[PDB]
Amino acid sequence: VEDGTGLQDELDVVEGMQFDRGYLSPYFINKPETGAVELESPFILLADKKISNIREMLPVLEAVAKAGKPLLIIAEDVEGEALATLVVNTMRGIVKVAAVKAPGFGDRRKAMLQDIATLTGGTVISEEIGMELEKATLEDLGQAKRVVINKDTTTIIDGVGEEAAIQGRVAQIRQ
Amino acid sequence: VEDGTGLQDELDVVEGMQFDRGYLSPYFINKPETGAVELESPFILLADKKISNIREMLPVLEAVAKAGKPLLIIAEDVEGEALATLV
Amino acid sequence: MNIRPLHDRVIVKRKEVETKSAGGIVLTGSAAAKSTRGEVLAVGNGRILENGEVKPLDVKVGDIVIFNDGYGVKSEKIDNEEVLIMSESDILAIVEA
Amino acid sequence: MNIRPLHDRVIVKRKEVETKSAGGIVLTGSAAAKSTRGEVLAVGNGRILENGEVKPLDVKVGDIVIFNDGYGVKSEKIDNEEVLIMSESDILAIVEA
Amino acid sequence: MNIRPLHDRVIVKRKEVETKSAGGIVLTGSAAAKSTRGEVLAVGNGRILENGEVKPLDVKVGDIVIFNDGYGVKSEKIDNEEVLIMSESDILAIVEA
Amino acid sequence: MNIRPLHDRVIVKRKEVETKSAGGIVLTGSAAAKSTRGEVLAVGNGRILENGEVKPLDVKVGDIVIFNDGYGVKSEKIDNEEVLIMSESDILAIVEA
Repeated sequence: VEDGTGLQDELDVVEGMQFDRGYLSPYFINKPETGAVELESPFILLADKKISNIREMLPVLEAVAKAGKPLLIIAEDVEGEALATLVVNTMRGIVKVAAVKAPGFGDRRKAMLQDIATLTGGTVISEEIGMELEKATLEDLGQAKRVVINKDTTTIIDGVGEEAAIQGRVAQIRQ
Repeated sequence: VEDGTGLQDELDVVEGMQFDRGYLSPYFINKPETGAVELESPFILLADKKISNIREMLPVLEAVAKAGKPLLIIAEDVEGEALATLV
Repeated sequence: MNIRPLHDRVIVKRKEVETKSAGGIVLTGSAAAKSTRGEVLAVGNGRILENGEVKPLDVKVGDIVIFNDGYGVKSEKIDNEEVLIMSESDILAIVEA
Repeated sequence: MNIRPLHDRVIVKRKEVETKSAGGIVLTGSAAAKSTRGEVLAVGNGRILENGEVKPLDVKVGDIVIFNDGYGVKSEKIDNEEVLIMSESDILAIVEA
Repeated sequence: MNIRPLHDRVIVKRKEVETKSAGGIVLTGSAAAKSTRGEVLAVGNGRILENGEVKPLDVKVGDIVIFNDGYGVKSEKIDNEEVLIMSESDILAIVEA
Repeated sequence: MNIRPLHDRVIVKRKEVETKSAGGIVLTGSAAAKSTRGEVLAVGNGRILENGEVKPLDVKVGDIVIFNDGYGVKSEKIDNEEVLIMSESDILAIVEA
């Protein structure tokens, strides 16, 4: 329950996995009247660490540009090194991308990222869990129906993840 | 004796040597439903000092990998240099 | 025209700044990539080292280039064109393979 | 193709990054091991030092290598392949024993 | 086998780490003594300095050694054996007295 | 025995540590005086500089010495005797006057 200034009570039910983080760049918006970025059929990268080297991440990015499905980047710390390059690619229609900051902080963010990976049929792609990030293949990412992102809000509709794996993680969490 | 929130008293007896320290990495868990790492027939290294050089410790580690019994490392200070390599 | 090329020196354009289709695919933002590649615009003709007849310079004008950016490389805007002045020896390849 | 190999220089691949079975056994994490070993891809043909006829370079293209990583060694991605450009003298062995 | 020995270089084992009976008597703890002594495992054959016929290297393979540890000395684990690569000139003695 | 003397090098004892009758008279405390004087124990035989026949070393073994302590001078305990290894050129006199 939260204070609502409307004098009548209203109930809102969020659908699916929503984390309270917003687009890093206003330029990312592909639907200006909505004020939100809608990516239909996205792949999803759930990244480890701080990543301000498009410089290094490139061959993964090239493969996505050839593939032609939009992409979401979830990650911890991002310069204009990525965002202006992303604007150069997105706003002039070469590639279709958007990017958000990872929720909360710490190992709680890591535990949460694994839940997203299981849901999206994807992977926590991480040096510290044993992958060079730039080695990732297009199958190593997750996928889902459709995403919408605001300046406060991230919503993710309906994952590729295996249902028994998701139920297993829900049960493993229940433990 | 310790506070137990269950309204009935319960007694738990620990068996053998137990020290209150936990796995450095969640990735180490080999039994996820248990949430614990069970090593059957382990060798045990009781190490001195701070050890963030797998870099140096390697020939011991190779011998264990050939031997094929699991191993426990007890030690004072450990980087991802070991833990990611271990994962 | 400048004024003479200097002895043992070369004048090159830098080949490009940003080959902008990175991997042939992505349109890069600020790589800030100053190509180590170049194009020879002039040659110093000879080296007079060792008190001997002017040794001919290793190659010749009008090939592209690969140079080591260095203190010896000097940025001069001869006329309206940015050109780089260095010794012929500051080059690291043309085309070898 | 680049543009010419430079005089007295060599072009090599680095032999590997991480021979990943450490000791033949353990699968290493981040060693970050850049092999000092290499493979010769091109040779500079001759050295013109001492105002004398081009001294032949010490060996020849198409052998593997062992080089000293140094400021003289230069990282250049010729084409799509990372290659290293240095003087032939920056090498510390091929195969001797 | 490595790949060739380099020109003017030598390959040596380090003779020992800790001759552990200090004075012949006490069993030393951590001296950390890396012997400046060595054993020659390979030789570079010749020196081509001064634009002249390959000067023969000063001695030959299969004698023990005494070397100056230096930046020129390079630690390389050729095969499974730690070996040191340096110029023949970085050595400070074999056996003289 | 060591292993060979090196080319152009010399092996010397340091002549003394503290000539303990200072002025011939007072018994000095800690002067800490390492004598720049020495005694030649071995010689490198020849210098091969300038691509020419081994130039003979300036003098010969079995004279005392006066040397400049320097980075080139190296402290080595050959056998049980502390000895110093340097180039013959690091010496500043024998006996001249």
